[PDB]
Amino acid sequence: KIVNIGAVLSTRKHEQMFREAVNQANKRIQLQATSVTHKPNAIQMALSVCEDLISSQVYAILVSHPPTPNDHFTPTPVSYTAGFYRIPVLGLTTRMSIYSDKSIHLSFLRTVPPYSHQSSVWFEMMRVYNWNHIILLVSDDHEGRAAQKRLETLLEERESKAEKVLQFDPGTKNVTALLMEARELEARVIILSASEDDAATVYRAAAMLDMTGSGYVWLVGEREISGNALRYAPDGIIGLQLINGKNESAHISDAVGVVAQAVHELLEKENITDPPRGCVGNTNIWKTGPLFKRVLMSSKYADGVTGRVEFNEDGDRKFAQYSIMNLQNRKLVQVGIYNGTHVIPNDRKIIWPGGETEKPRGYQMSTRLK
Amino acid sequence: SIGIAVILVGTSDEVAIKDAHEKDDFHHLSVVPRVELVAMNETDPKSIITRICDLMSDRKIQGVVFADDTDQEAIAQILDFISAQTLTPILGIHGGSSMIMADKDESSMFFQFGPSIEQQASVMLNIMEEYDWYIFSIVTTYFPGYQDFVNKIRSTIENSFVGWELEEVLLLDMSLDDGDSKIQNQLKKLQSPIILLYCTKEEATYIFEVANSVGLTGYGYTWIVPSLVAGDTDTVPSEFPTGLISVSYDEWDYGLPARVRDGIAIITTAASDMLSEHSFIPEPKSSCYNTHEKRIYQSNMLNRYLINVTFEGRNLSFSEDGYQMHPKLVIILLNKERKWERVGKWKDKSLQMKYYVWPRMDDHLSIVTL
Amino acid sequence: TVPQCCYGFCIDLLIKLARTMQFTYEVHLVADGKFGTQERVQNSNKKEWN
Repeated sequence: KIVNIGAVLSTRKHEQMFREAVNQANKRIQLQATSVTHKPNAIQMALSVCEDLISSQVYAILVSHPPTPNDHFTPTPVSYTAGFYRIPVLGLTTRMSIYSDKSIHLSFLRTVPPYSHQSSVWFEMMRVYNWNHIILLVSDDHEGRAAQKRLETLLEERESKAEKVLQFDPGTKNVTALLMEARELEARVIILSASEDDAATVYRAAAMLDMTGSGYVWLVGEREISGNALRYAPDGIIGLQLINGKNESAHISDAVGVVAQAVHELLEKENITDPPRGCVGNTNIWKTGPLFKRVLMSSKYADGVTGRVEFNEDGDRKFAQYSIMNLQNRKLVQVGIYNGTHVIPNDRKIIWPGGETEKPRGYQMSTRLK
Repeated sequence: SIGIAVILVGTSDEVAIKDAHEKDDFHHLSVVPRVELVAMNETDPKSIITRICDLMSDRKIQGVVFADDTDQEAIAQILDFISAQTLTPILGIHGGSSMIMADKDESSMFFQFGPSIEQQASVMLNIMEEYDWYIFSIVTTYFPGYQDFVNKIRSTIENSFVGWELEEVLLLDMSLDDGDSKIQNQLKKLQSPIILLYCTKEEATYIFEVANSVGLTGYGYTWIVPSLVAGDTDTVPSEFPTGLISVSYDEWDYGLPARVRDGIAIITTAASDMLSEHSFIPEPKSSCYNTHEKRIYQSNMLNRYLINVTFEGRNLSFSEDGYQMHPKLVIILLNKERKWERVGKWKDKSLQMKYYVWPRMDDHLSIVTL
Repeated sequence: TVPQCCYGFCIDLLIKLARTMQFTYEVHLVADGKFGTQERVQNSNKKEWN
């Protein structure tokens, strides 16, 4: 038989790479390729996706991030237009946690973990550095609430509540009254979770209240390091960086390897019906897609060019690799590698804020009660 | 001259709607609304997108009211997508455009005519407590709104002096393969004479097809379902058990001679009151393409006033999530001959049934005392 | 709030603990004047004490 698979990217070199990848996979049944660029709006994207689905009648659609830095509102129309017929769609370079809800986004899977999953690295760091007093500081958004809930669940798993969780609305230019409360506490470890444009205001305010000297430990994520945050950033900040997520091409080759393993098991079942090419004609739900995406997420891939590929029961990646960076003299250096479940530092030395070289206790016992 | 469009789908009395459209008299305010009736089919979502684009681009259409007659649920999501991508407020009136919505967008302007889940739950609880039904059970599937239903029921049954009895809460999944055996096994644990349900039409038909094999649906078991389970009183899947209690929206004596008029009156007064005090009116370039910069003018005041409207001695104020907040509910029952017979009405938290005692459809005795 | 004077069975007991454990204290009165119970807040899924 013959069954073609489509996708949507915005690069000529990426289109040529996808063509080369499908030609190489042909040597591993018959499948073709289909791609289309991005539109400067949403309804144009939706109508183009419908037209391309009618012209090819594909059974799977791949989508990556546009050259836009946010890469949040772009994959939104494709998800609805595709899931209207209940066809699996795989995300490549998306990090927002909105697509992590099975209710609003029914048919959607991830190849890279979202921003809400960089909470187990912090948990392992706290477990290996015996840190039990932390101060959480998240924003008033959906990503902040998701990360807060994940961290609270991870902490409650061992029956250990955080000291105090503080929040601030986005677009704020004065958080002085907020930081004045976090300085009258017991903990000295500050966990931050905000955006690159908002984190710059926190760093500019912490440097005025003498909260960036010795004895303090700053733990942030990946979005708080890059961007214009490096201009206003004290030393000793321990950031995070993803292993191969930033580059598009490594995944495209690995994506076609796992989806093709499901097509071999797709045509090996009874009552199989190809999705209709009537993007304009029909309004029914194709029988394929509930059983297709069921075994697709459970398709255990052996090994690819970017590591093992697994999927939890949420349409997300699993067993990611993170590089524990560190800022010293306006230059980031690699200190450790998160091996999926554990942390192993290399022979490089760790520098802490203030200028000293010693692991702070992250606690200051007070002798005045209420 | 504010341009208001009217869209109809399927078979309907177009001449009656056209005759009844000229029934509102708003000469007390400068509105002079323009009406343009247009009919179309149910080809596909992309057809609806092209239609709304053409209508918005034809002649200065500042508002659209949508009606339908099918049982499709994704039409509401498509309308929400369109109203999020475009700053033109649209309203859901009848058909598939009335079915419930999980969550709108932050900048979306889309309002439906119909009750929420909490209101239907309260109505069903009143129905239960009026006929002395204190023992019940809850079974539902995965749907965007089951958690609100369960939380609303539990919060209501925890702060009352009367004696409730809740047990055997189920969260079965019908989207899995080969799980029918496990479903039929769990389902046999139900023993209460009152069973609540929260599913879709096909899901409810499948659940009843599985349940009648066990046999707890014949004589001593009553089933109550929300409004989306029935959907269309004209059609019956013939598998619904006899004696199915359902709370639906009023559609018998309140068809579509007045709903369009009420919607037009609402938008028109809103545009008038936003023009009188603020001395301004949002009238941008009426197009759908290249609307990324069309949001230069803030339209949150119109959105803030669209939830407060009264006319012809009636309260049409909407809510935060976008429901009527004051609907007129009715109660239907499936008798021997497969139809729906109206039993009672509900309005302003005041339930008025028609039967003083529920007809049981022997170990049922009478007892006299002194 | 206005300053007041406190003394009794539970006041001279805190002084003995403050001398043995060597800490400083700052006693104040509860605002609402209740002992504490768990209630419902604005008919929400969460519960709090008072």
